[PDB]
Amino acid sequence: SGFRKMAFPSGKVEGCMVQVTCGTTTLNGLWLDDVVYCPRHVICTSEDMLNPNYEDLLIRKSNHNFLVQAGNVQLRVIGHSMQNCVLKLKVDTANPKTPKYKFVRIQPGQTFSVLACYNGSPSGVYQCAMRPNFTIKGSFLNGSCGSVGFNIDYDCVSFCYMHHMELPTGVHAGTDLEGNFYGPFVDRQTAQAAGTDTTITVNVLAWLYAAVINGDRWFLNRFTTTLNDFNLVAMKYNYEPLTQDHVDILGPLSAQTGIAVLDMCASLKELLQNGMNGRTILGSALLEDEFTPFDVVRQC
Amino acid sequence: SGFRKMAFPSGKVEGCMVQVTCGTTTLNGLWLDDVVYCPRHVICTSEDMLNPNYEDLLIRKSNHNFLVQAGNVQLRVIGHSMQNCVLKLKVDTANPKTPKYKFVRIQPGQTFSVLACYNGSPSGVYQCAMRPNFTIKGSFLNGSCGSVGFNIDYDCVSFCYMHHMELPTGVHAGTDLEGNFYGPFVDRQTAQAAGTDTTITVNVLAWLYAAVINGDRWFLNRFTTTLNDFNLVAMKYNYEPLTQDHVDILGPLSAQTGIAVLDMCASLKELLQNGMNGRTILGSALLEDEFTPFDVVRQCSGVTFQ
Ligand SMILES: Cc1ccsc1CNC(=O)c1ccccc1
Ligand SMILES: [Cl-]
Ligand code: NA
Ligand code: NA
Repeated sequence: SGFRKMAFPSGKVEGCMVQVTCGTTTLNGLWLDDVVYCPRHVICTSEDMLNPNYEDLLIRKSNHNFLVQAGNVQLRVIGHSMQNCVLKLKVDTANPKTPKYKFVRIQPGQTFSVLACYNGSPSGVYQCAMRPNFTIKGSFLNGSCGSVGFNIDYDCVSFCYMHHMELPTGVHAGTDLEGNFYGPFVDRQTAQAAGTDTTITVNVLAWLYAAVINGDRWFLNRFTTTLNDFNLVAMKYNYEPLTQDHVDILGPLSAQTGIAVLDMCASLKELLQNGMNGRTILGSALLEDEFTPFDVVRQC
Repeated sequence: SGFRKMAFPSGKVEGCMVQVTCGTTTLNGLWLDDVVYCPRHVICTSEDMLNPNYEDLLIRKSNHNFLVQAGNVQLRVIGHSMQNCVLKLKVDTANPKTPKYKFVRIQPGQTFSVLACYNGSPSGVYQCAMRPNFTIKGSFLNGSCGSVGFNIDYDCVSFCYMHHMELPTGVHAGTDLEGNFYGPFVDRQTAQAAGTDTTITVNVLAWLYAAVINGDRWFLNRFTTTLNDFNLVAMKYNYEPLTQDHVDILGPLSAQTGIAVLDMCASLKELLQNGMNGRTILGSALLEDEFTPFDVVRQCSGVTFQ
């Protein structure tokens, strides 16, 4: 029993984490086989930050302009190339600690673990979700760029996020490991702003199912709802629309608890209307939206 | 920017987790140098659990009754003995992945990372506080016994917790690595209950400082208080007493943010007496007490563990 925001064990990623220096800029890189992946903005200078021409900046660089340090070891850069917003540094050693891995681009609402890193060394691990506005609500200081987000299915690491930058509201933006940004963002210091964020409805429902599985029913009610009436109410509270896909996805949890998905939706409508009235659900006084249906089944 | 519940990187401990089987029971062990540590209740049947005599249960066992798997490699057990409530299985091979480590016993209020494991395989990592009532609010399913808790300071892993059981209210109980239970619990199937818990005051204050560092300032006010005065309020609200040692430990954050501990105590006093008035702090509608002052400083400064 119990229900906690759990991250994946970080060790398979820790063994991949290196330091990449270009000029006066140092940040983290991800070393898999003989390639080190890092944000291309490591080659930016102070005057380049608003409208850098990365192709022009990159063509001016030689392999020895990139220092890559793995623990106490310098790796030799023998090649370089850019893919979208990530730089790929060929090195002369395959990482002996390379796990089984893949690169996966995720959809808003998906969760993943973040290994926060500074100077190529891991600081801490925590759990995040891709917000509907394609930002994440991270914990990142200066020097954290190149830190990555991942899940681990069986023994295979699915890398899904690389950290690039912090927006003015203090949330974070970044790319998949093919260097494509999540959301409309660009690796330039020109004014950018996250869109208004919304609550991940399918995840809240998942987490309500988790509370039932761990023995709490106080918030249920005798009502149901049509899917359309639920969405009409929920969007007035800035919740994301719930789709038939999401309903389908909640099937297993509905069967395990015996509570129909649209019955749970009616419980959620009431909670939005009433609040908690001094009660809590799984230790929280707010509705939690950073647990997916998949997370709930794996943890419970 | 940002503030998250954050565990230590778990790789150094993942390399120490093994599978331990005795009879029909499988659970986790911790393999350090040439010893595998695990809960002594691994040797009990369900009937034994009602009133175990562990030394007597142990003498029937031979080394070859303890099946130990490290990955998909069997470890050879060449000796067994108990220390308090942990069983120590001496093996013929030192763990080549043994990190620099110590066994430490933590005090209530202190935090640590739990590496939840099943069948010797790490499955998740999360942050816990040792509660004032000596339980932890963990997330454990059947098979998780022998999972461990730890801190890292420099490159030394300080092991502080081994998971043993779940109490009827769904909270969890275990020992330090020398087999001594946290709290008034015993490893037997009998009536046991968590005592009434309290809130870790020094930790809530630390979290308020974290909020301020992150620009969350609405709860600050012009007032200050005294320790005796604030501690009467704390008692009234089932909060642990605040000592001068706590005040001194918060010193750094008081100088960094310009808010004295008794100044922030006056913020907390008002929060307890009036609530939050529909607002939140660092995304929470509850006062969070599972971050220590060290946790806040370390996360708001980027300390690392290569
Ligand atoms: C997010 C982003 C986009 C283009 S650059 C960048 C982050 N990098 C810097 O802001 C910087 C670079 C060089 C010297 C000082 C600061
Ligand atoms: Cl996805
Ligand atoms: Na490293
Ligand atoms: Na004040």
